[PDB]
Amino acid sequence: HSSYAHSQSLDRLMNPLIDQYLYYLSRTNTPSGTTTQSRLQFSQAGASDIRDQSRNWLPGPCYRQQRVSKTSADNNNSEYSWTGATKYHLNGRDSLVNPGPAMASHKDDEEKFFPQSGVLIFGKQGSEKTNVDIEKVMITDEEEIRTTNPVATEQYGSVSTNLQRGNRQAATADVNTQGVLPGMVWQDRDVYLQGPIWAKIPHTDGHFHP
Amino acid sequence: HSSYAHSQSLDRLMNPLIDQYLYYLSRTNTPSGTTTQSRLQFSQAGASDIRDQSRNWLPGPCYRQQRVSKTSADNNNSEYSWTGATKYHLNGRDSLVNPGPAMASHKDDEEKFFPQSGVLIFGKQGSEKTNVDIEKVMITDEEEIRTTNPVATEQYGSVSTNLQRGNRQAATADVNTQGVLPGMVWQDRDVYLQGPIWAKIPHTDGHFHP
Amino acid sequence: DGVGNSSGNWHCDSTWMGDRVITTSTRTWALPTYNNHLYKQISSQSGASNDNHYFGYSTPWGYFDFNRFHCHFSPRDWQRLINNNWGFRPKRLNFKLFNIQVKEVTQNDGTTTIANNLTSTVQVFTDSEYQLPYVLGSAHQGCLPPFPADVFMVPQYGYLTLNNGSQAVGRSSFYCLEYFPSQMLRTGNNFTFSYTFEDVPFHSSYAHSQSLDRLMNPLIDQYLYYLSRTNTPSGTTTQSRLQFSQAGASDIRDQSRNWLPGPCYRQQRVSKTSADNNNSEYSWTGATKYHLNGRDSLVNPGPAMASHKDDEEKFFPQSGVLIFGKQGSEKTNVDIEKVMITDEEEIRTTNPVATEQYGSVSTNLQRGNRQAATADVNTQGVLPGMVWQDRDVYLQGPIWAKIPHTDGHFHPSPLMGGFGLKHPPPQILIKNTPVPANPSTTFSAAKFASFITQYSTGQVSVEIEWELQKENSKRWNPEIQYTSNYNKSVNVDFTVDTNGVYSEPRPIGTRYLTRNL
Amino acid sequence: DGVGNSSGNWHCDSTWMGDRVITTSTRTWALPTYNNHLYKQISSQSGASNDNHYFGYSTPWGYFDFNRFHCHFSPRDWQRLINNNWGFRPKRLNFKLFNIQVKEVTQNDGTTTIANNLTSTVQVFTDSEYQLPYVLGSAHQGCLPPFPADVFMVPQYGYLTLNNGSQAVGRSSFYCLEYFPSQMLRTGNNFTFSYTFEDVPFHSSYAHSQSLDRLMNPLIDQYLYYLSRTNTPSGTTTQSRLQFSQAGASDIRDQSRNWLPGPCYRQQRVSKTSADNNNSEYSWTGATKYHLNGRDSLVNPGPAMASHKDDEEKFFPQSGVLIFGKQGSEKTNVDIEKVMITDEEEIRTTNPVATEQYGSVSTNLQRGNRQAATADVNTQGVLPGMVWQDRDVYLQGPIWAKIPHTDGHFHPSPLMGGFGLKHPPPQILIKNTPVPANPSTTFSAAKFASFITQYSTGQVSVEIEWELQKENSKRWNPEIQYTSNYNKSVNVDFTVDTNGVYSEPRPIGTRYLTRNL
Amino acid sequence: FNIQVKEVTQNDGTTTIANNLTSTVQVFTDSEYQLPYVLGSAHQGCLPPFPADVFMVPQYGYLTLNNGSQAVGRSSFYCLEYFPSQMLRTGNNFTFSYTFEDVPF
Amino acid sequence: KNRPPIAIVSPQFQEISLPTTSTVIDGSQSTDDDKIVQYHWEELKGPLREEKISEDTAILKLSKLVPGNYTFSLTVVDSDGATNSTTANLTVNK
Repeated sequence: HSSYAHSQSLDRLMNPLIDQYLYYLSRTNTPSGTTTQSRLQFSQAGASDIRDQSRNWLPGPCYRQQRVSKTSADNNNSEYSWTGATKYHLNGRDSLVNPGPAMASHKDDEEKFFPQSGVLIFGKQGSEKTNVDIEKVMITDEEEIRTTNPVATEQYGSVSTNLQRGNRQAATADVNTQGVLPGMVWQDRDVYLQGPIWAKIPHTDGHFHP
Repeated sequence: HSSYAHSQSLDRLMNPLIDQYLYYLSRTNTPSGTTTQSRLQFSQAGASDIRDQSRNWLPGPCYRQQRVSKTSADNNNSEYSWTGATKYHLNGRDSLVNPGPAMASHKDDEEKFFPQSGVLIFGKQGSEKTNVDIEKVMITDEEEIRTTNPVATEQYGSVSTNLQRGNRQAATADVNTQGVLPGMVWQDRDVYLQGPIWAKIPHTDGHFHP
Repeated sequence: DGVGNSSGNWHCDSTWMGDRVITTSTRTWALPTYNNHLYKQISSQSGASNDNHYFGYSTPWGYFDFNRFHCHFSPRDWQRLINNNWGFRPKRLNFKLFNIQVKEVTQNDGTTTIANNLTSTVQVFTDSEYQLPYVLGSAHQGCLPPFPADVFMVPQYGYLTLNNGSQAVGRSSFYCLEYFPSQMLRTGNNFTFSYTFEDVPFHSSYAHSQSLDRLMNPLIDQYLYYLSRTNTPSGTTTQSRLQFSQAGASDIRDQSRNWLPGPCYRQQRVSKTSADNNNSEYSWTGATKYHLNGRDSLVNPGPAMASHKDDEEKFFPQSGVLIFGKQGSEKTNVDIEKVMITDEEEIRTTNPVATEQYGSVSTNLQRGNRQAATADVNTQGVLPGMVWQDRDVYLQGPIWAKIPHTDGHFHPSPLMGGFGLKHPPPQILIKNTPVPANPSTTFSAAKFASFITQYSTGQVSVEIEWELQKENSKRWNPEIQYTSNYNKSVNVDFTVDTNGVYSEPRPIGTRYLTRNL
Repeated sequence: DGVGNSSGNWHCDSTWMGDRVITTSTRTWALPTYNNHLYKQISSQSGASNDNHYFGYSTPWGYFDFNRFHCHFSPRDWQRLINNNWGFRPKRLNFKLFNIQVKEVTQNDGTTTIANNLTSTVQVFTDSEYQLPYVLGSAHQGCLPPFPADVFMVPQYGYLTLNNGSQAVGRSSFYCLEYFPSQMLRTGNNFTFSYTFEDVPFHSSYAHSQSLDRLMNPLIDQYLYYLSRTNTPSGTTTQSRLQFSQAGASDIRDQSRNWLPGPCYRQQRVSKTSADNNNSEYSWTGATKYHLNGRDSLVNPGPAMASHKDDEEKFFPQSGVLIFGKQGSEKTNVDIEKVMITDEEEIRTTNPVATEQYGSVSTNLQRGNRQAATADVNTQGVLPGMVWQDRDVYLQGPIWAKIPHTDGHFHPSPLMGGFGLKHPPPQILIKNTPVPANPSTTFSAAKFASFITQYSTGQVSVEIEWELQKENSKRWNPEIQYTSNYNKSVNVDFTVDTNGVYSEPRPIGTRYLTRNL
Repeated sequence: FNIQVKEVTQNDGTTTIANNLTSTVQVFTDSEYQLPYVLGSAHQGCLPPFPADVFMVPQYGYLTLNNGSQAVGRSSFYCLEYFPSQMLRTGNNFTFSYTFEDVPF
Repeated sequence: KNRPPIAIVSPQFQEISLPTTSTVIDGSQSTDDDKIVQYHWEELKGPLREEKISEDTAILKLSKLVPGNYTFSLTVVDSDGATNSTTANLTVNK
């Protein structure tokens, strides 16, 4: 079991001092004084444009949860518990995933937010069986796998939808479910002092990363 | 080859008698007489709320087919054969998947429904080469892998699309293509007395679950 | 050894054996003093965007990089590799530093006088336990030159750490590289080590002579039935008969099989022609931009997909293709004729086109009143039954990359192409030992700030042994091979100019031979 | 060996074994010419006070000092030491001088030209018989730097002798250090020796989880009787009944035992807050000032006592605590925010608070007319039944000190903390050999006064083996450990700045684990 | 030795004491000195002076660090079931030997 | 000491012709010495009756633009608070 955090993120694995020898999407027009003329320019990225030098590896798979606040004021005044759930569907009946795939609970400096059914929630001493408040529970945290796993309450990415030409624009999408692609690395879910130790792998024909 | 069905489903792999020690999404408001106040409550699930206790494992991948009825009355009066097909795209030309990934043919107690190009269809004796009726063919069935594989004519799930706050609501999606995530287990397609025995794996760099 | 004795010879050769090739290179390097012998915290304190913040350290150390294929292969030896072999992989390497000369320089009235410094050392160690940040495999400049007569400058070592904006975190590591045992080398001394590659798969240096959707006999029909027709022409109306057919030749698109194409992550389509592109700034706004820790990052190039479909060669994915440069191309904002866009048109057989959909899954549950509506699959994760190819390697692309030490990783091929290695060839770190200048004759507890300005030079040798995978084809007609144009030209390709400048005219891939699926 | 051959390698590492850690360090030094190769009588002839008079000699010799814990331990390796071990002690060391370069400098019209001098030597010897004054252990500057990339200057050796004011005495010794056999070292030569530490006790790197006055069962009473009450409430008056009680829980202060707290020597109490201190010059007038040979001397820090009591963290003893400095803090009159005051709050269990009394003994013999009057014990020598702890060691405090060769010594722990050694690691003395300038062609019986101005530089290695004492605790709840703050900050602690300056933010002690009394 | 476990019953204010032959009694020694050493504080509940007297075994308890009546983070808690203890029914017995160090007379 | 958060916008002139009335303005180019937490887009000029998409992101998405002259204002907020505002001009000709 990986009992280490990562001291580096997946998108920061390179030398800032040295540029790359590859070229990327720098600019697709020119400021020509008044108009543009679509020159299709290309650049290198070492430091100043560090987001679009890219590499051999991708973040792990996703399955998007809702975002629920610790603060009761920043949550909705509706019954979005089951209606806003993640609910995998099997043999004509739905079932909450709880917690589902291992993803980060939240992004940088948003600690009051947690995925709706993506985090193990233990209890305090003497907490009742049903309908206990937010101070009677202990929500765990998966903020150490922000380096390789996506944030559970957010998108994986934004793939393209159209084929751009001279009249219409390029339109993207919102990748909310991403299956495993080649080149993905990820971390499993953290183990806890009061969480489980093992589980039986079901005797099936197919199973991936058990 | 797995020549066994499963006597248990993937979402029913636990003890009904014993609750879990985790907490989940129970309720996101209170009935306060007239209004709500967004308390963000948490519960345990053993028996009465069995859909949203969840575990270590997910169902297999999907690629959604259309649903065609055995009964000719419950089908459409249009030419939805190729226009409603599943049609993977390769080198600028389309190709029906037929049958594609191993999924369940139908859900519980809907036996008159079959995926459009997701099931091997053999023939009877003396059936002609082209344009034969529904009684001249023998449609197979993959109803034994309803325990781990999704239904082919249905969604995989419903991921989130937005980031909810006090004014707008949480909106979900409809997962129609799900690639393989870590934690997925699945079954392969059934073999038949008149189906094929083997196939050559193509000599490629990459292949997953051949 | 001594001062007037050479500590090594020039070995720059390649020997071809029955299933081996041992490419030996030798270059002349020059190592300056970086940061004036200081470790410097560096960050985005000078106003960067949210995606552009970093935090790290710059070291006084140089590092040797040879993670390019032209560092080891001449264009002739690369041509012998790619026209005769279905595969190759590295087996072992051997590294040498020798003939090390430390030169000191003096500020003699604006006229710099360079003299020897025979008693000054140069510290060298290897990160053989992988306990420093592994900067290599991020495709940086400063490798060995392609042409063996060129003297190169050793790049400065530096790494990034965890950052929350431009600030740091408590989990951020600082590495002093003098806390490592390093061999100290005067003139006459030399440095060697050997390294053995792990059992990596062969790189597929073959195209496919068959596509994934054309893997069957046209002469023979199938025994399965499919979706032929869902109504009847009944003269005037329809009656939804739900018909079924067989497909051998005439309806070849919807007989289907055991295997699916590889995964996708859709890029935009940008034309080579400037007229067929948009007049807008769709560079970052139309990008592919994976999202991680609240900050976006271009995928560049991302998963291995085909660059374009049949007979559309003027189109390329926006950030899905490695883009090298020509000779003398500037660092920023160079035009389309100053770059060389590579091409992944050989994996059209198994990988999807990057600028297009994967497929069209269903969205609804059709009944007698509403119609079946499909979707547009733009991100497809890996399903069971998928086969795919990795990205092509190039003569000037990278060779390996370190697989990150994580719990989970799937198909660890580097997305810029190459060999995924859990234990890559180690970092070779080099640094001039600080020689202080004249100290005061009274004691001062402060650190030294005045040093003799000096640099070092020497020769470096790398010797990688490669294992070949020979073709065993029963193909009758001849195969496509990389050839040189045998017509008259001003300059011969992959040679020097009249000014003595070496250049590479085009990216040479490695998929020229063919194998069946 | 020769000129163009290295005489040693850079070894700067720490290897952790089952009960050993071998910390190896390597630094680059620079040795000037001190006193222009002369021995100089120095004294307080230029007007010093009676407590400030000295008499001694300054030598041309440099000395190597590595009597700081940061010379050997990185902040990570110090953290491994203090969070996992109840004790540590040094076992053996190994010292090396190598890669020695002698540089000569020239007065070329205000432009100094520095050249090699390949035939000039450098004299090195060790005081392995302890027959020179042992200057080390007085906590002087000029040790090895904390950060291995820093070049340091070797401190000038000099000693003090007996003095009657600023004048000397007939018993005053003069030591010529050329009357010692010293190894002479050109370039290519190297110097080594090994040293074995004597059997010293382990340093207590544990706090106590129990206090000396709380070492009993609250549930069970004692079978002894004590001073309960010496009268009766008789309605209106008293009658002196002399009553006696038992104490288990409710009267827990006056059940007492076999053991007493350690000795004391009372300091003043100075606040961190400038408002709670006095507006007077109570620095020397309120000092603690031991008196010896008619002259006073601040104790600084004196006996090991607690810095403060419970929940008074803003108070510190006036001269009872080691006070280190921050980076770039000046030599004199720096403010309270430029210094780092250490803390001895872990020995509140056995040692008294330094700013408070030891106790209150009786003064009179009470009878029917006068009352019992107590006292205020401000100096308490060691009584039988006392247990105490020594002073904490720090990452930038000293390691050892020489025990003076005297008839009597009691509990020879150095009062600045560390290991009392009768035979400490010896002084390593180094000096540039005088190379004369151009002599006259006629003979002169006078000594030479004109020398070639030259300095030397090189590398120095120290390798101390330490013996660890592992924790064997049955404590249930987790223990207090030294951690880094894992929040966002501008600079990572114990790293370099943007200018490349290493700093230490705070003093790290060694008492983090706990053991029972 | 000769360990007898007796169970008592609340039979209408009349306590009936019976044997419990299958009940155990846990015994261990702090032979590594990794609990607080309460002995030597001169407490009651030792062996009686006169051999015919039956005594009651004292309850074990210890003190820790305190800042007033509150605790400190350095305060240790010891679960004594986290020690290997010999379990003793009737018929079982417990022994150990101990050797004093060289103390002065 | 954070200065403000210096904001800059993807081009200030975005000439559009009918029928394709859909543009994208970006504020990912906005820089600061630390991370920008809050983004804010606000329409200043232009005709009415347009639905808005993602007013609280760094990237604008617009659809069904009535032809006119729109003016927007990118507003960034520092952590902790310091506010800079720049504008961007639209022109939708027929």
